[PDB]
Amino acid sequence: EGILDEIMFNHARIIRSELLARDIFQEDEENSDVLLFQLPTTCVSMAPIQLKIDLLSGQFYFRNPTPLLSNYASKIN
Amino acid sequence: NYCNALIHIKFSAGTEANAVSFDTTFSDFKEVEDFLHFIVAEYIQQKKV
Repeated sequence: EGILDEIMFNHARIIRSELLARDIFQEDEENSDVLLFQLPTTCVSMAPIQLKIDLLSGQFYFRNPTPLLSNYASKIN
Repeated sequence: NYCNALIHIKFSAGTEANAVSFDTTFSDFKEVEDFLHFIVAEYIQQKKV
């Protein structure tokens, strides 16, 4: 079980590091397993959204996804 | 869906009983606050004219 958990975490970290290398998601200092995506909620607002990786099946998910956000998360999956 | 919040706003200006000035839906509280501020500003302007 520990070996499987280590492999899971390593694969997730490798994918996250590739995404950071592509410089699409900024780095989250508070959480090493949370990716920050910059999106403007309004004309002047410019806010980050937290995307997380499922440790079991590995599909990206949002913290409070809107219907469009959920649809595009499914598209990402 | 027992978890998401949907806010339906119906603002009827003082013109007719059935002439609904605006009828919108919102899923983001930030947009709710923005539209509330806009409605308050519009009402203030109407009171100023």
